[PDB]
Amino acid sequence: SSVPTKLEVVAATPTSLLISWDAGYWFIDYYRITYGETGGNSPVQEFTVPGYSSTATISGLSPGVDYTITVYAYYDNYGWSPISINYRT
Amino acid sequence: EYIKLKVIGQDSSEIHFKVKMTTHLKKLKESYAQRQGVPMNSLRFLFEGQRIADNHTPKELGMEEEDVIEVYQEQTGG
Repeated sequence: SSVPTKLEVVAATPTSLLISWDAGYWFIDYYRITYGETGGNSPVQEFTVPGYSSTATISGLSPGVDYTITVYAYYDNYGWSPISINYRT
Repeated sequence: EYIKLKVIGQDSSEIHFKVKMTTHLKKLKESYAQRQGVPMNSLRFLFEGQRIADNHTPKELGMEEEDVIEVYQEQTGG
């Protein structure tokens, strides 16, 4: 199904969060992380993280707002189906 | 089309790759060497007896979904 799996928020504050995920055995070149207010107007914010990482900080959030967070994994021009979760600060 | 290959060191190390059938195996090898912290010259990668070249493709090699590449530490100069 999706790579990575077990995408979860492992710590948070009113304006930030720490997500973590699990690639299992897969070698990954990098991940693309997007995030935006669930049912908001804005385009998503986006950033990339190295393939060896399984953790990332998202900050500059606002208190009490729900975010849809999506992680995409890539290896040598293959992209797996992404995994998403929602989390309210 | 892409297949899953399992790369297994004597180590019992195990890394899975999603490789295009027509893509040179160089990136798989170098990725595995990098993740191991070991130089490329000190690895022998084998599929069914055959040492895998950087320029081999899974297609040239008859590889299929879930095939195993074995990796051994290679000593040179003997």
